[PDB]
Amino acid sequence: MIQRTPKIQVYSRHPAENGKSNFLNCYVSGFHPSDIEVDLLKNGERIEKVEHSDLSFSKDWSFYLLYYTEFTPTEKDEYACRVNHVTLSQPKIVKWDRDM
Amino acid sequence: VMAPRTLFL
Amino acid sequence: SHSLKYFHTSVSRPGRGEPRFISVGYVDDTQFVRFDNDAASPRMVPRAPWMEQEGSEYWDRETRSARDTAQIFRVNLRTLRGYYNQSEAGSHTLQWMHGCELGPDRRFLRGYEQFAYDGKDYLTLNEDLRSWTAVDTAAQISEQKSNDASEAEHQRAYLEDTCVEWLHKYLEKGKETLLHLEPPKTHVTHHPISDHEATLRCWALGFYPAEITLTWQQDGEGHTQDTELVETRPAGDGTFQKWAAVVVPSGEEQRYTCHVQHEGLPEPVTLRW
Repeated sequence: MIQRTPKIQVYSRHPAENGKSNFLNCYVSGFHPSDIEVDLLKNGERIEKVEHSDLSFSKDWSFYLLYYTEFTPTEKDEYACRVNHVTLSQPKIVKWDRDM
Repeated sequence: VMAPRTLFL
Repeated sequence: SHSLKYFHTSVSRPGRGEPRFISVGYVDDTQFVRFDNDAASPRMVPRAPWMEQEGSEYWDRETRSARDTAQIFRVNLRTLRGYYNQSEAGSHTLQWMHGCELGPDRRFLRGYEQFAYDGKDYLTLNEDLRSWTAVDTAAQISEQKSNDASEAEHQRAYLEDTCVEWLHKYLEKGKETLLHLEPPKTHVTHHPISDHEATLRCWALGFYPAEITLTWQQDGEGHTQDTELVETRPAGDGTFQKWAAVVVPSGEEQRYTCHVQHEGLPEPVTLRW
């Protein structure tokens, strides 16, 4: 059976500006199977009421999903995405970098 | 619309 | 050029009974519908604004197609399980995608259809759309079952007549959006890495469609990027983003240009920083 590890990107909908409302995004793609858990975090805190797109996949059969939530970036607050998948020996955490 | 018929593999 | 594609996914669940079935439809890079036998309302439902003025006649039919596909796929997962001599304990995936594409003339250019088991090509529909071909050696009994039963014809009919016909109706319903080209907002960011180097990152934001291409070039031009390139990603508002980065010797920044190519720009924009 084939299995692909999920590529992960954490970023904001619109350019980050301290105090201005925005959207925190976590896009997972290139993975297989479709079973996958994704959490958006705030100072390690597990943000709740995060929504995601409908499960789809590309020509190579690997699935992709966009997870999101409304948020307000500060200079002090830290954000990240925590992803768990059958191909990860342990949950992977990638932190939001407003420069990427 | 989507294909109204599929295959029995 | 326009396309109407659907992506169907069925996942077995040894424990919790009936396997999950999901379907999503797209018009180019815009998702317009979806079906999920595991959500509040199994119904094919609207996922694009321009699809909320459709009646029961439409939703009931599509719902019927999605549900029928799901039942067949339930059966197909048991069948495929027998083919790979896989036990009843594990979870497996059956995928099916189909789509038609228009040429510039706005008429049928090509059609496609393929199945996959556990993330691998299983059965594919020939280019001329008149027969099938097992791509996985284990799919051979399906290829014959399918060619002998002459199943390609109903698929070819759908790909050439129905699919194309509706692709036209969809573009008309969502023209305000679907036909509008949104070029990217661009700029190059500077990120020093050390006192010797610094990364030059070229941005492309809020564009549509997704296809775009950013190319770094400096300039005694042997080759040659070696650029870090991230997978074009969705902004979440219908548009896309992307960027390409390189490492420049400090002070030598200005010898670098980032070429931006996309449909919505009258021509390619060049960025320097």
